[PDB]
Amino acid sequence: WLEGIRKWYYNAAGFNKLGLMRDDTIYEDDDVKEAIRRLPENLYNDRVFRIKRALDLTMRQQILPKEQWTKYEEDKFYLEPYLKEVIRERKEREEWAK
Amino acid sequence: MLSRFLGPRYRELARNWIPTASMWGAVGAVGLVWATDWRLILDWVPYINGKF
Amino acid sequence: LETWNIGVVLLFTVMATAFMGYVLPWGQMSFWGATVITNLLSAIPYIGTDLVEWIWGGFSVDKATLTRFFAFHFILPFIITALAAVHLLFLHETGSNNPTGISSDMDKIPFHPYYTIKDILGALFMMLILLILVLFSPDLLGDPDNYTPANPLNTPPHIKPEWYFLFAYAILRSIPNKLGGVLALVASILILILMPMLHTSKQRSMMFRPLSQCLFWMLVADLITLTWIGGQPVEHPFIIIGQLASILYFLIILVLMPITSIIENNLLKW
Amino acid sequence: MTNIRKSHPLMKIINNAFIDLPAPSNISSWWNFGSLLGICLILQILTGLFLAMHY
Amino acid sequence: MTNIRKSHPLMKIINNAFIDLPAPSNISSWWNFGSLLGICLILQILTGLFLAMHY
Amino acid sequence: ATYAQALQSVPETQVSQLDNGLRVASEQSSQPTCTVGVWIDAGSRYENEKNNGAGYFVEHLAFKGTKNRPGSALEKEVESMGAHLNAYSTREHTAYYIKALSKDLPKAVELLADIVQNCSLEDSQIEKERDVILQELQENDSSMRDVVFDYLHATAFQGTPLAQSVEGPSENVRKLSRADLTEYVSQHYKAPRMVLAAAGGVEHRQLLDLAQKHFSSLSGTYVEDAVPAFTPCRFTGSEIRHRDDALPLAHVAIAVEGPGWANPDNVPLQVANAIIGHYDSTYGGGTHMSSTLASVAATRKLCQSFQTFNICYAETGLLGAHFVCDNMSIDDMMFFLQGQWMRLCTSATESEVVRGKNILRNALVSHLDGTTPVCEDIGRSLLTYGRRIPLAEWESRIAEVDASVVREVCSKYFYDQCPAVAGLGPIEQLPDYNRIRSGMFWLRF
Amino acid sequence: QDLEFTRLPNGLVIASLENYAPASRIGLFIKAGSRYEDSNNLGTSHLLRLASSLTTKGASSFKITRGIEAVGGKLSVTSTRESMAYTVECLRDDIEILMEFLLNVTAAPEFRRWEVAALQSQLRIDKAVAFQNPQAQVLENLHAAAYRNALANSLYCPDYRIGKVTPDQLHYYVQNHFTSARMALIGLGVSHPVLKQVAERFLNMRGGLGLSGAKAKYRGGEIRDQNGDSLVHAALVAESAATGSAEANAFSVLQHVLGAGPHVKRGSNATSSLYQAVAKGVHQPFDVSAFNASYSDSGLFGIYTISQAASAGDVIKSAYDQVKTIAQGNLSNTDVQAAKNKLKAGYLMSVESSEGFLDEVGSQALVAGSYVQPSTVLQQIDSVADADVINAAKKFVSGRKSMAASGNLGHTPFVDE
Amino acid sequence: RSFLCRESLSGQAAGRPLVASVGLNVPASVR
Amino acid sequence: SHTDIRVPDFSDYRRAEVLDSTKSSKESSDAR
Ligand code: HEM
Ligand code: HEM
Ligand code: HEM
Repeated sequence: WLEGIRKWYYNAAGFNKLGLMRDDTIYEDDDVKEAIRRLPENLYNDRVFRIKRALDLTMRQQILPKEQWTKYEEDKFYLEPYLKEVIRERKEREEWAK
Repeated sequence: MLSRFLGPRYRELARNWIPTASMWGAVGAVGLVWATDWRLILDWVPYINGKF
Repeated sequence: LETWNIGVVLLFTVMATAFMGYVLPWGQMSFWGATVITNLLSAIPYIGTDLVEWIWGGFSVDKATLTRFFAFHFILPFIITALAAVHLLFLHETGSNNPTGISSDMDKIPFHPYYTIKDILGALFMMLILLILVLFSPDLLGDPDNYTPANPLNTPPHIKPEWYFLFAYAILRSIPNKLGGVLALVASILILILMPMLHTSKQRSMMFRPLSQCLFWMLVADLITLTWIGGQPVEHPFIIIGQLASILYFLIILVLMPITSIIENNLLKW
Repeated sequence: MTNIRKSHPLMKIINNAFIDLPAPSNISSWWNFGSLLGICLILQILTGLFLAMHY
Repeated sequence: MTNIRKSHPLMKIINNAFIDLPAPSNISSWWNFGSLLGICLILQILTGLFLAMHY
Repeated sequence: ATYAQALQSVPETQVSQLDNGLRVASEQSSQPTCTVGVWIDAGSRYENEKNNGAGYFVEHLAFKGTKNRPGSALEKEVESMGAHLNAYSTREHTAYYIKALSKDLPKAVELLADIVQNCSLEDSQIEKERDVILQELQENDSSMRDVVFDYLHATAFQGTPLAQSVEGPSENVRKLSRADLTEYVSQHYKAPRMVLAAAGGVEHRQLLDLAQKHFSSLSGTYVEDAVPAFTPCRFTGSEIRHRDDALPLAHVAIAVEGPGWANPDNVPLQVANAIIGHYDSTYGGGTHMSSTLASVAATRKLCQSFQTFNICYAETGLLGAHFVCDNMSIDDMMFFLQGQWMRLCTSATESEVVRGKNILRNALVSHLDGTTPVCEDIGRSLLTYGRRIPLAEWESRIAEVDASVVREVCSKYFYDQCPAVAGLGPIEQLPDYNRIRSGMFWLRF
Repeated sequence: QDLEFTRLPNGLVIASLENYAPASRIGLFIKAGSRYEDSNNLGTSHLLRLASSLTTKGASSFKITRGIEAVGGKLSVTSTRESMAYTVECLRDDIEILMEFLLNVTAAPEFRRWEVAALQSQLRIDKAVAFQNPQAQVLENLHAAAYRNALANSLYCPDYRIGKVTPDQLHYYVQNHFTSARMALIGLGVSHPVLKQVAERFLNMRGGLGLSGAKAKYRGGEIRDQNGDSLVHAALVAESAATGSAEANAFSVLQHVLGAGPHVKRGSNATSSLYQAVAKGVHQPFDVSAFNASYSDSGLFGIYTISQAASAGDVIKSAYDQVKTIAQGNLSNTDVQAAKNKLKAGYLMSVESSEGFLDEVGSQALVAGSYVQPSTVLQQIDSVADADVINAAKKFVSGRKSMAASGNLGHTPFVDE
Repeated sequence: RSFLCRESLSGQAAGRPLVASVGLNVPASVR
Repeated sequence: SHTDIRVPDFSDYRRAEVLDSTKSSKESSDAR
């Protein structure tokens, strides 16, 4: 069944080992700048830490111990509600452009 | 390069710039045959052809 | 984007420079490879024939070709330097990309104390391998037939370009059609320009893409296979292996990677 | 008084180029091949010259 | 959103060096030689290459 | 009741003409108030260098005194019924109008007759009036918008009477005399160039019969023979720059030779102008306004008050924009604003043309709200056009113009035409006239 | 073809007049302004007025702006100290569309955090633009120095709240000051049925009356300002009366008895008693005018003066002496008749413009709740007697004063003198 | 704006309470 | 004042077509 495959993929993805949550690995395109800028202060402040710490592990090229890994059930989709709104606004602008 | 660029305003803009772009291509073609001294065109031309 | 396009231009011009430089020593391999590679340009319709003598400077690779190849091989690397300066100029406006892909503007460190010594170490380590190459086995990378005065009366038994060109020679000999061969030669390199468009994965970094990682390493093995096939003469079973490798390379760069990225995003709620 | 490194035109360009450029800390070894390229190019610029004077 | 003349990083230097460069209003012809040098150099580069073509 | 039916209702502008030449024109709908005024056709256009500024002085002294009403007694009457008497003097027209209750219409027309016919022009009031204008000249000097438009007219219509300011140079106002003003009144305040107007609770028969028994004394002849004719003006595309770094902002105005009053090209061009639109830093639309230049300006906080204009005189006009930005924005804005015009000259879209038509319709309809704007429209239209254009005709002309028409008219008036730029203040990034003329054509086209 | 009031069960008086005009104007008037602001949410009303295009529940900011611009409409949010008036006017066969656009921005807003944070900067811009005219500062300081609370609150956000007006304050203000009972929907040129349809369709969202404000008390302060501009804008007022009473009409008549303003451009205000009384005396550029400000629960009658810095001490004195003359019966019936004519003309002429008529109907609906014809207003004005004016003048004279001044205040007399 | 004569001052003296107003495509105004 | 200033006469430099103050430059704009 699907959820097992998504389990396996999340385990093999890597960002769980680095403490990175799923919405931290987004490639920052033009809309994601606005998405991040739209985040509340607390979420922004936790995201910058998570990213900085992950970069620390990567520069040391190590990983967090098994205990402090982001579980699949504990991966909040904090950025997605703002990202979908930004996408909808962009698509509305494109429709008005026609 | 997707459905964004497909729309009535974009089609109309295409129509607006078709004469200019097409005769820009004509400019390019004339410049090319001139620079290359392309006989296979220049022979059919008037007075110019007397060069050969 | 701009850095990538400039890099593609650098690749083109540096490969032309190296081809010409390898023509310079005027060995049998040099002359015959030059003849074959320039004669490839005859495939272009109408005006393809005329370019061949223009580049040749005569009716065959001869005095004028060697002298002009020396002149162009002298000038071009300065063009490479200029384009590299523009490459760095374009890179600076966005900064380097970390392995994680995500923006690292909260973790940037100064270049002078840390990376100057790192690149010193890297350059010295590279010089290590280079000095093993030059000092112990200098002609390890190069056909011995090059150490023979070029003679336009005896084709060498074994004909190849340099080790860094055999990979493209493989696709060249894969396509039976000459014009198709030249177009494949151009496309094998130019396909790097399509790569920024084909990227569909929501992640810009390949650290977190296992399936795409296997695809990438399959592509690397494909390139090495193309090189080895280019080394071997065109006989059974090298011919079919070359065809399959060419098709597989194009198929990976154009189709497998984007489809894998799409199913990838589907697998991760985006 | 101003620091010559960040005030002189050439020194300013070099400083922004490869002195105080903000670079990521987790840059792996694979980025070194950037500089190495130029280094070989420099060497390639150099040795070829010394070849060009006996060719 | 912004003029490409003053937006493109490569176009920045060219625009600030030859297009929107503030120059004195009463510059005589004696300054034109500054261009005449540079242009001339290009011919020396352009011609000198072709001499190197057959030499 | 849709738009068309409401346009049809449009109470009519019945126009008459008494023998001496004065043409009355009223518009009665329901209102208990009224706005009755005359619209003598005069201004800086009909003024030579020696007497430039006489019209402003005459309008100043109009309400001061009359032969019938001795002095401020006229003001006492006007305030007795609560009327708001007012007067404006443009470069072409000078008008006096009284805003008052309809019941007091008989008195208002009598007051207008006294002011416009039996004006004392007394010398002492001239001396006292002299100081007011001089101070008014300094106030207008501080009017950092007005001086820019005066610079525009001076640098565009050079030599011609149109370049002359309305108030006049601050040397004619210090050398004028009763003689000079009396010639101005005699040579300009004549019945043929006079449009008695009213709007509100004003029966057209009432206005006619009042005009016959109050204004018939106006003459139509012109002294011996001297008739001030029309001097056509020339649009000399030029540049004037009053660099004054102390001023905070940098008003700039750029215009090309637009059409005259009679030319139908006003209707398309206005739509095109409505495309560029107007913006102020306190608008609130922000980066969402449909006008591209407004969206750019709000996004990058470029300007503060850019707005287009269509100043249109009898035979020629000014068509362009006036923008107020800081010192380091002008070079950018002259790029964008011009970059907009060429777009209209090359790639105007019916999608935005519909928006422009709607904006023009709303502007025309809303401007004609209230008795005083209606009276202004009547007085101005009977002179500029010769008839009050009904809103239905405006609707027809707006319906005719489309994307092709807008493109054609913009190409005919905007493309490759030498501008008439005029700066003020810390204008230094303001591109040189060569650059501005360079932007007037697009190399893609 | 006539005005038609209608009070739905949840208040929300609905008015409409089919004038058959080419354009129709729909305006929603809300009994919510600065007076209803508290000590902690100061500036919320100004931000709300500046927030008329923010993303609503059913229409994103881009959609609202683009639609209103494409149909060519104007969305004004004209605000007073006790009322806020949204207004959109467009062609007849468009209003429906913008009707929705009016309602979503008044009863179902979202106040997204990013949009409010970005708009916070616009408060400074609006305050700076509106404070260029000295009268704005003087009037705001007058309300601050006259009313203890409520009405004292400025229409503009104080500088200490620029950037700290959280969207939660906006939501609380809307929920407690935009309920159906305290609003009135007026439409000029629209038919009553469709107005009722949209009203009961959406404006029924917030029922009830809402958090009531507190009655303003009269302190009597003398908030002064030495800002340095050459002209000295001074204003001396006192508690006049609440609007909607014989006292209010008498004070309004007294305003025109003393002086209302210019009537003839390039005139001298000969009829105006204040201007002529000061003219004898100060032989310098100056201006004076009676000032009447009638509010829902109170009012302010006084004198506004703009004069040269040194001469100000005379003006505020001389003008005041003039009112003293009217106090002890020095007023003729002819002046009363002239003031009555001026007031009737001013009223009938404010309603000349369609927008002015809309504002009149909105004020009548919000305060009284029952529109009355202009003729009856003229009857009320005429009903004022001379003794009532004489109160009115006594009440102004023998009442606690409130002064506000701005400029070089070296010679400005103090409220005690 | 400069205001330095008896005339230009006339009308500047406000006689009614301040009313502010902003719009969507119109500038801010006061009265 | 702004009224006092004026554009100095340029009649020495003008082209032949645009030299009179009554004609309109639109007629000869195409020619020039
Ligand atoms: C002439 C040879 C070249 C030189 C001297 C050169 C120089 C450099 C240098 C010094 C860097 C920074 C170090 C690094 O990130 O690796 C760099 C980055 C880069 N180069 Fe090149 N380069 C060359 C060829 C290429 C080629 C062929 C491409 C690909 C088409 C390319 C694309 C890039 C990219 C994409 C980056 C950014 C790397 C990152 O952000 O991580 N370059 N180049
Ligand atoms: C872009 C960097 C360069 C590359 C990749 C390059 C590559 C080559 C190669 C592969 C050869 C053939 C060597 C052989 O077969 O023995 C060669 C020869 C030569 N190159 Fe270069 N070269 C470069 C730069 C230069 C420069 C800048 C010069 C001139 C200063 C130069 C001058 C020569 C000469 C004279 C030869 C002939 C000598 C010989 O082949 O042994 N090269 N080059
Ligand atoms: C700085 C600019 C240059 C100057 C001032 C210069 C000057 C000269 C001069 C005076 C000669 C002698 C010509 C004769 O006696 O007939 C010469 C010859 C030559 N130059 Fe240059 N040159 C320049 C640039 C170049 C460049 C860039 C190249 C190579 C690309 C080049 C290649 C040659 C060659 C091959 C010759 C020998 C053929 C001949 O004698 O003309 N030159 N150069």
